[PDB]
Amino acid sequence: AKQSMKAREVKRVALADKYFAKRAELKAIISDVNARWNAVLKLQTLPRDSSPSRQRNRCRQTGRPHGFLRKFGLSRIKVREAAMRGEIPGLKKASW
Amino acid sequence: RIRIRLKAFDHRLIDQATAEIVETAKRTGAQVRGPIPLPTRKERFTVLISPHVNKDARDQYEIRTHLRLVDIVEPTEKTVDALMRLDLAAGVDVQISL
Amino acid sequence: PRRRVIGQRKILPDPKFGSELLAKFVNILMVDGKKSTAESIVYSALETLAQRSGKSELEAFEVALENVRPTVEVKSRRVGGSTYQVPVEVRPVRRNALAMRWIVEAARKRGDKSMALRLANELSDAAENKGTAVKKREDVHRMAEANKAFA
Amino acid sequence: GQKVHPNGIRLGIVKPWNSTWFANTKEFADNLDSDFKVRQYLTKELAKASVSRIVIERPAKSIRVTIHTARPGIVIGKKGEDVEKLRKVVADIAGVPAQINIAEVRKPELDAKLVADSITSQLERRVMFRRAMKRAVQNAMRLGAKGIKVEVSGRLGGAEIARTEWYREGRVPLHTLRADIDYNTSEAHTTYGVIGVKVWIFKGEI
Amino acid sequence: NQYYGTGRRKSSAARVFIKPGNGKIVINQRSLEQYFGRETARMVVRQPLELVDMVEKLDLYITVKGGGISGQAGAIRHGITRALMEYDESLRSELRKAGFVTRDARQVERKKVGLRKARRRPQFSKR
Amino acid sequence: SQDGTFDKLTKKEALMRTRELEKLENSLGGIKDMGGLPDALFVIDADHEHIAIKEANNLGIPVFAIVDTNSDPDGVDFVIPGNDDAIRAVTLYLGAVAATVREGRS
RNA sequence: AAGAACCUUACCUGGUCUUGACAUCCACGGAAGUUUUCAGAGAUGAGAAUGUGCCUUCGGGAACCGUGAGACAGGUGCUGCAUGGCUGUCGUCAGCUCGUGUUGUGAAAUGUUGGGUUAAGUCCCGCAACGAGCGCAACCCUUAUCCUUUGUUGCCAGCGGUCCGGCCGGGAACUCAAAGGAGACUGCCAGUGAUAAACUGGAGGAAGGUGGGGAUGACGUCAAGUCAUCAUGGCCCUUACGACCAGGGCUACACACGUGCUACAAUGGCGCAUACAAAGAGAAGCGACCUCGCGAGAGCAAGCGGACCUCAUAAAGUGCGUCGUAGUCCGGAUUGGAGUCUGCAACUCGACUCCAUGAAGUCGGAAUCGCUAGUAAUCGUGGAUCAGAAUGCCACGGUGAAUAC
Ligand SMILES: [Mg+2]
Ligand SMILES: [Mg+2]
Ligand SMILES: [Mg+2]
Ligand SMILES: [Mg+2]
Ligand SMILES: [Mg+2]
Ligand SMILES: [Mg+2]
Ligand SMILES: [Mg+2]
Ligand SMILES: [Mg+2]
Ligand SMILES: [Mg+2]
Ligand SMILES: [Mg+2]
Ligand SMILES: [Mg+2]
Ligand SMILES: [Mg+2]
Ligand SMILES: [Mg+2]
Ligand SMILES: [Mg+2]
Ligand SMILES: [Mg+2]
Ligand SMILES: [Mg+2]
Ligand SMILES: [Mg+2]
Ligand SMILES: [Mg+2]
Ligand SMILES: [Mg+2]
Ligand SMILES: [Mg+2]
Ligand SMILES: [Mg+2]
Ligand SMILES: [Mg+2]
Ligand SMILES: [Mg+2]
Ligand SMILES: [Mg+2]
Ligand SMILES: [Mg+2]
Ligand SMILES: [Mg+2]
Ligand SMILES: [Mg+2]
Ligand SMILES: [Mg+2]
Ligand SMILES: [Mg+2]
Ligand SMILES: [Mg+2]
Repeated sequence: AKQSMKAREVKRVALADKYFAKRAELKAIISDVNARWNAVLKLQTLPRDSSPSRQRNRCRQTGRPHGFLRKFGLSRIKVREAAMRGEIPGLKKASW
Repeated sequence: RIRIRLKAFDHRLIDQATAEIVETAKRTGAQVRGPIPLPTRKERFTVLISPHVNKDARDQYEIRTHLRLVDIVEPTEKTVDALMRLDLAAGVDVQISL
Repeated sequence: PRRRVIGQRKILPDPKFGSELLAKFVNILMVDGKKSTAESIVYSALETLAQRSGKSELEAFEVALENVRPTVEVKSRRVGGSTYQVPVEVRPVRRNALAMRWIVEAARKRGDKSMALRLANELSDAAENKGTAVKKREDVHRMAEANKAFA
Repeated sequence: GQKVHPNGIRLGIVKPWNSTWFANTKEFADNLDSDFKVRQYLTKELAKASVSRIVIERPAKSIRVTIHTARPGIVIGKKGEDVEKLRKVVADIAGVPAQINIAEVRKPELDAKLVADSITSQLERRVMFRRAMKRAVQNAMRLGAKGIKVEVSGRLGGAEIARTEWYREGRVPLHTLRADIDYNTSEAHTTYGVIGVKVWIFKGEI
Repeated sequence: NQYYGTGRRKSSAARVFIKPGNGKIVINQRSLEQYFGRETARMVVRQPLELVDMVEKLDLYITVKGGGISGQAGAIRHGITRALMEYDESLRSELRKAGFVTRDARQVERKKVGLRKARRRPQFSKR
Repeated sequence: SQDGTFDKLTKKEALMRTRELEKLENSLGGIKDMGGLPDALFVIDADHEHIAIKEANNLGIPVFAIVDTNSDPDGVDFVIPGNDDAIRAVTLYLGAVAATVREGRS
């Protein structure tokens, strides 16, 4: 799916792990009720691509943005293909 | 005292594992409260089957997780150890903790 | 109904007076699945009617029905190539079913304060056969006998 | 497209699963991706070894991988020269210690995957599609296999209009869940485009 | 001694106990009127005991859970009839004739894909 | 039915097996042990068994038939005019043929 | 499209790159990596310190990073009238075919038609047909009754006293949980029927005539849909139709249609008190309790990978009181002010909270839709997607009809 689009996704994940989850304290430790200065808020010149809420969560095989399932990491139609051939343990057509 | 609960995706395999766990504990120990079924978890999924439009055409799947509980009330020591190195598991998850 | 003649679904009797007929009446009046609300409305109207006309609950109720029960109705049986309105006899069960439906329709159309008051007034008039429900029966009977030529 | 997948509908009745591990939601997606990575590498590498199916299971933070093949000697190679190389790469891809097993397939012409890819290879070699289908059905019935059935599709013989041209023999009770059907598919890449191949093989009733 | 019956009605399950004592009725540590004996379904609980007249001749201790007012009351009725028979099989005949012996298997129907609920289908238009 | 699996499984299919067995026995009985084509055919009525006569002619099998006044000869290699509806007449025909054929190669 | 602020995102305006954002190969140079500054909307350039981790008959080697040339890479660009795969539809309708035989010069026919019967090409009888296959039915899941087993985190009939809480000794009964079995088969009776198939009724039974629901979609039709999920023939671009960045747009608005939600009220609105569910989710998560705030929420902080803890108080209902038929104590749109939270960032363009404001609307022309029973109608609850963003979608239970001559 437009290999460049998948390239963006991998770069976004790498940047997010590099910068945030360690500089996430920047918006947590300081942006609270200390007693303040705004210097911390203005210290958001980070790449802006490190924000975890900026990744699209694409399908692992095809890479389409829509119809995604978190449990399997695949889009709806790749899930159905794998389910019919086996692959996904314990998954079978449901009736009740 | 020491509890064993097993998780698997099919009952035919979970029951075999419990029978093995119970019998070995009896052989190397005593008592055993016996396997306890505990409720089964049914996770459902619903997905469109057409690559394009056709919203009303979709399949429904489920994953059924089976659970069991053993509980040996008083390890005879010769028990606990043997409870180890007795995996013979190929799809059944065993957590050894109390 | 094309292939399969079917049976019948039984209904419980009224909890107060224990009559199937009154149980059906509350069902017809029941709106939206709120049976308890319908039961309250019916009982309030009946006790009011009994006070108005003496008698008793069930017997006073029956008197109202007997004045609105139809006996004959028209039914299109365009068989010859043109539509005719052949009068036809009404089954005993369909009689009171139509009567109860007409009474409820008239009461809802009546502009009083409470539904219980509306119902009490409507079937109290039907006891003397001056109400709107009685009027509809007259129209049905009158239309049928006009088309008496067909049978 | 109006028929259910014959393999998928029988997963809990007669047919087994191709993957037999347990996982929680945390690692369920990762295991699926790992299984996909190993299968695609392994199937690509063993293209000429006539691989029927790859079965993966993950006991105690390991990976086993069983290969059903009709030419095990080639898969194994001299002593263990080739199998060990496969194990090293599989372990690398999975990130965990990897075992490896080889199961030979008696009667290769009773396995739909081997039948389907045999037809596919012939089509890419410019063999008459009708002859390829006739041969597959004939020799499948010759060894039991009460219900062979085959089907092709798309630009048959280089035609400008696509065509299906299926062909069966015996009985193939697709509506009987109890029946043991061995359906599979394959795909050819002729010079005029793509040709799809489907095979159903029916066996004992249970 | 005690006699038992289970009873079940559309997601409700009861547990009734019969003693040959007074005519008191207790449901979940509450009186029949305290629980639902004056609101809807007041008399279904008594229905079975009306027939086989034993209203005051027997004491009832009951526990029920699941469902709603009508479902629970129906479960109580089914439990009582199953218990009475355990205290005098001779009654079956007329209990079955009354229709209380049969367990009403009328669960709610699941909703389907493409429908709004069970059978209600979305509005359709040609042109 | 005798030494096989007949008591096995449910009664109904066993009853079905008997019903079809007696159907097969009735439709094609005595012919079962023949194991081949005939080389002669004796027919009671030419018109009532014209299907059989036609098949015999196609295969080139000799046909001996008892033909009545309403029957159609020229499909029969050996025609025997006579009644074909009387019990006494047919009994005489079959008895004579059985007597004549009972002397095989001796 | 199971969820467009940025991203997604392709589209537009600008600012940029050219073996390239993504991959293999060659040579050269350097570990990788880390902390900071300037310019810039940013992409990107200019710098400075830091670190320098494994090999070596060294034109040198392993992961990694930059430079140069090429083969190449790249394309959500066109063709679903070149295709695979997948899907809708007639239609879960009962049909569609073949081998051999026979009939006809032949296209073809027979079988598959006829008498009954069935939900059914379902079954019986007859018959130049004799058999077979795909379809129907059954085998599968779930629900309705019972039995054995097991008994915690689930349960409490009989026993002890209890803080009156199954809470704690205890009990394995019961509900329940989930494995294994039984049960329903026109099987039994009567009548009808060619004595056949079958049909009507009755007994018993939790269940009676394929008990209810689901999955299951024959040969084919519509050159039906999808080249944008993916794959793929052909065609086309290659300092650009490829790649990167900021901002905007996909949310416009004289209009027309489809699908929904909320109403027009007294079978109701509002205030107080109170009863009864099922099914699910949870670790970058669900988040008790307590304190603060009118509120959305905030602070502190248990427990829980969970029959244990949390989400999480079900609402209709039922008792009291009030409103008294009004554009109203109906209805809530719209707008002003003040705020909370998510997120780098709520102007275009988020959700929710408080105060104020209080449109249309009084049951809807021609026309038209769904539904046969736990159904319609109505009342709540949960989940996927997901930082945040459901009146949509997918599921769960409560109350519960009318009518089929
Ligand atoms: Mg691509
Ligand atoms: Mg997002
Ligand atoms: Mg759970
Ligand atoms: Mg389908
Ligand atoms: Mg942008
Ligand atoms: Mg955008
Ligand atoms: Mg530009
Ligand atoms: Mg098409
Ligand atoms: Mg001919
Ligand atoms: Mg036909
Ligand atoms: Mg024909
Ligand atoms: Mg017929
Ligand atoms: Mg058939
Ligand atoms: Mg026939
Ligand atoms: Mg006590
Ligand atoms: Mg019966
Ligand atoms: Mg079927
Ligand atoms: Mg087209
Ligand atoms: Mg279409
Ligand atoms: Mg198109
Ligand atoms: Mg396009
Ligand atoms: Mg849009
Ligand atoms: Mg959620
Ligand atoms: Mg208001
Ligand atoms: Mg107005
Ligand atoms: Mg008004
Ligand atoms: Mg219907
Ligand atoms: Mg709702
Ligand atoms: Mg959400
Ligand atoms: Mg519902």
